[PDB]
Amino acid sequence: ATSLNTIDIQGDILVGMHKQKQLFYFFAINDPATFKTHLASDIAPVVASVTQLSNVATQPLVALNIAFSNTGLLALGVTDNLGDSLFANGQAKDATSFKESTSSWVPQFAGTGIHGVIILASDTTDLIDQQVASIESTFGSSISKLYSLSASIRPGNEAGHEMFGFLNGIAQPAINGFNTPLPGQNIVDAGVIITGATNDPITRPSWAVGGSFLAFRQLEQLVPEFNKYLLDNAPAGSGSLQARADLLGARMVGRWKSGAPIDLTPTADDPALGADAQRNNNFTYSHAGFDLGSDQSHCPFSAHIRKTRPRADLGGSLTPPNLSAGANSIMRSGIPYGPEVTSAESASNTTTQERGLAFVAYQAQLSQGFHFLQQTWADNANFPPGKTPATVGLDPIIGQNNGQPRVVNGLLPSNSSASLSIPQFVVSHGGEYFFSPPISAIGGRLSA
Ligand code: HEM
Repeated sequence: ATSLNTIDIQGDILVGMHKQKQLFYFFAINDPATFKTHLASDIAPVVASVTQLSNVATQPLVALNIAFSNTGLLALGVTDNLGDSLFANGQAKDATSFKESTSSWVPQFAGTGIHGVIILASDTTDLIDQQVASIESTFGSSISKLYSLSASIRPGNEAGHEMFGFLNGIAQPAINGFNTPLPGQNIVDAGVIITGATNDPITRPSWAVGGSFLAFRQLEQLVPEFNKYLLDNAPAGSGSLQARADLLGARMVGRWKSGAPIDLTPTADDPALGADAQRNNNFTYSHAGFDLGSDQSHCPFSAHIRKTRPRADLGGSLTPPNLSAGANSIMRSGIPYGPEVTSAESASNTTTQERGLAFVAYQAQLSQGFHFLQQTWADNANFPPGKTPATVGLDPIIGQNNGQPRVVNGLLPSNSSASLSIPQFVVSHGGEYFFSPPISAIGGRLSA
């Protein structure tokens, strides 16, 4: 074990920027000697650390992080093996692992021309734009914007919710020795998330200790379509039609829109529970007097959060906290993008403008984190194992099968064997894998 030097870790990895507005600025490097001078003089000093973001008194006006793709490291003359084959090959080459094609991607992602991403976050877009203008002014032509994506916390009563309306960012792994765990939260070694930290089994280049791999995905959400699907398929029952539709949505996610976990409140929302971080994660999927292998009355086996953090489905403690599959944890720092749903789109139940989630996951091993969750769990009709019926189906939120409707089982409380064939509501437009270096490497090795 080694001490976690949070002064040297970029803040979005373990804290999140937590600003109203964010920009993902995807760049190429020209004239690398010039880029390097400015990386050291202009970027390194303003990169926000975990220590800095952990203190509410030291949030910067513009929170800035930076990460490099494999081709960006090579553009900087860094030929080292960072110890991650998925990172080295790039996300476009990994697309088929997720039963999608780069044919659907933003063209800039379907390749390896992108050398890095600057994440800028501030409470206004004006301040972000000023920082971009400063960067472009000082780097000059040594940096070139290839693509960018603007994102924002949603307005009003949807602040912190993603575009389908669900509170998001509730559940994260706790870093042992750094975070004070919340009830039900998994507790993991720092090296699950931070390269070269405690119990990261993969040897890293020395300069890379304190970094993390950033998996970025531009995930479009078909919000009018999702809403209409829930109404059209709402289970029979006592409430309004919309209340019954809401129940189906909650069964798909594993939480009500308020954040309340269905495992703890399976038939109705509990907004007070959803808001309470001391209670809203305090579950394992186990219930005394129920067979874990067949009981879907509390939460379907196919629910998004159950697919992505299986808890007792992969063994371990039946009482909280369940600590299973710690090595498959990811830190998420996603933020919604695009316009709110327009009046006409809602009325027609049809998407016209692109909106969704600018998905960001951090992990020390891409093969254990984002890639694993997507391929081995969400996209696997027989995961979790040991269930009856054994065919759980796909994750209804993110599960993919090469554009086909997804078979998703267990969603209907009245009959756990009932199956639904559900079109995608989330459409990948691609992304890239980056390495967010420790801050010391920015003006250090990467600028050398
Ligand atoms: C547009 C796409 C997505 C949407 C709308 C979505 C939405 C949500 C929501 C509403 C939650 C529950 C609240 C929370 O804990 O934050 C959640 C949790 C989670 N999501 Fe997703 N998500 C998306 C994509 C993904 C992807 C691509 C992955 C990984 C491959 C993923 C992994 C997770 C994980 C690990 C959790 C927490 C599970 C837990 O610890 O209980 N999500 N997501």
